[PDB]
Amino acid sequence: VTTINLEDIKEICHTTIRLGGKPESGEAAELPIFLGSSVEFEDELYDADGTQIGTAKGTSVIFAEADGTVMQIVSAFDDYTDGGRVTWSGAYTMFPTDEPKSVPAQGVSGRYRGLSGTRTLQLLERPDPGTSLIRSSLVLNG
Amino acid sequence: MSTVTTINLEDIKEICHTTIRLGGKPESGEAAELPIFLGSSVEFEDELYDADGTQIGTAKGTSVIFAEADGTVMQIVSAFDDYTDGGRVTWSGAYTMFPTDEPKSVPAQGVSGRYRGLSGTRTLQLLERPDPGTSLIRSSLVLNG
Ligand SMILES: CC[C@@H]1C[C@@]2(C)C=C(C)[C@@H](C)C[C@]23NC(=O)C(=C3O)C(=O)[C@@]2(C)[C@@H]3CCC[C@H](O)[C@H]3C=C[C@H]2C[C@H]1O
Ligand SMILES: CC[C@@H]1C[C@@]2(C)C=C(C)[C@@H](C)C[C@]23NC(=O)C(=C3O)C(=O)[C@@]2(C)[C@@H]3CCC[C@H](O)[C@H]3C=C[C@H]2C[C@H]1O
Repeated sequence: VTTINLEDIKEICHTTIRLGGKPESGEAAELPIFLGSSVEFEDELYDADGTQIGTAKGTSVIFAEADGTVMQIVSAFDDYTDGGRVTWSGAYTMFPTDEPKSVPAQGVSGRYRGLSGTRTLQLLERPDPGTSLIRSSLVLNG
Repeated sequence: MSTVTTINLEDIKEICHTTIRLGGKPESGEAAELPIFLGSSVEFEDELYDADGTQIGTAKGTSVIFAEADGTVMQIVSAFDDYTDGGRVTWSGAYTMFPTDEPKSVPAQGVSGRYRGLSGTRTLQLLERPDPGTSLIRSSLVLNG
């Protein structure tokens, strides 16, 4: 029963933010629709030694669930240097913002294929609007 | 051996129950102190039938409306299927919202049962909105690996 367990990953996250809002022209303007704030992000993954273990790409949008709690929905994947890809996606409470956040993950290729689990992220520093610093962990089981 | 295994479910009749929220400006709490917008979202729970009429599973997920840099209105979905044979398939991704009647497709991953280790595409096409709470959808799931 194999367990992949990447801990204390250092994630440089390059963030392209759009606040969205009420659509003002196009097909969306004629509909009861609001454009959520979104972030397109492009990450580099490093182990403790400072070696690049992979990359990441995904997108996250803000919304609120049935009770009014502010949430975010993410869809993303990691391409790791040794071969495989791991997808991760789900919703998580937005606040507090320095809290560790987790969503289910699924290994799809390489040595991760057929394994599922959880990808975790936690904001450490936000030097500027285009860069976020995160410590991550990945736990996969099968 | 070096043999590809595939799953191909076509012409699924998917009855989808939608709980829709408008979104907009957050007017209370920590979120109201920031220039963020809550997207219009839908939380759905589906029943899946094959063409013969026998149920083959359920689905549950969330989708939120946003836009990309050029202003193309998009949705991002995160869902999973649970099938009657026991296995589980997650699917998630972004897709252009318009036209709303064209088939939309996002990546899918089999995670358990006969689907484990296979990845591909989950496709959904809206056929009717018989009431504000119900979608009738034609869907398909393709996985290989
Ligand atoms: C809820 C945790 C989140 C941290 C994390 C680390 C959590 C994730 C799951 C990863 C995808 C990476 C993320 N990194 C991020 O920069 C990020 C993230 O989604 C964001 O959304 C930011 C930039 C928003 C963009 C939308 C508009 C806001 O002005 C902005 C206000 C702070 C953060 C939110 C931050 O508090
Ligand atoms: C992209 C088109 C979409 C087709 C599909 C079939 C595509 C999907 C990937 C599935 C999740 C199933 C969905 N079915 C759905 O009812 C659904 C879906 O996202 C929706 O978003 C609805 C309810 C929105 C809710 C958010 C606010 C909008 O005012 C509303 C206006 C009609 C539909 C849009 C529908 O036309």
